[PDB]
Amino acid sequence: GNPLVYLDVDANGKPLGRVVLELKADVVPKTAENFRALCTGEKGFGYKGSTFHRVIPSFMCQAGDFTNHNGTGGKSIYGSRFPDENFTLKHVGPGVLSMANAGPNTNGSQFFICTIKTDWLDGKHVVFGHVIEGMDVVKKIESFGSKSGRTSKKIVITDCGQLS
Repeated sequence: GNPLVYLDVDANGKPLGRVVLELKADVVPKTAENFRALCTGEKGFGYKGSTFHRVIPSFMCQAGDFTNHNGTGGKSIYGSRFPDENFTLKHVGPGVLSMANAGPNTNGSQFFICTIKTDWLDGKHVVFGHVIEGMDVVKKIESFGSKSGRTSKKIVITDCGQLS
């Protein structure tokens, strides 16, 4: 079946707990595969040690820039950027996992977890999974965001990987 992956998250160096994500490889295999491998780190790079650098309450929590840690960087397992696979899955509500981008066909490694329905992102961002467990952790992360996206605590993915 679809991969289950995890992110263990600290805030200011103390654990918040674990976010478990189902990756919809059946709908978006290339996008799911990229995220999966970045969680295990099997290509020699990935999310371990990186941050949630942009968090906006009542919107989303963004992470995945493991090269620049500021929203400008990241890379995929395929190369620096890869195409929008499809827009089949929609931003239906809290828990949606979707690719951040800088316009059409600029997926790299940055991703966001929604804390609300973000319907205006349908057809613009590739949705590729959702939160199975740990929405409480996501709400904690969300609570350390701001209007500008600037975080008030240092939010770090200390560990990540694949469960199944």
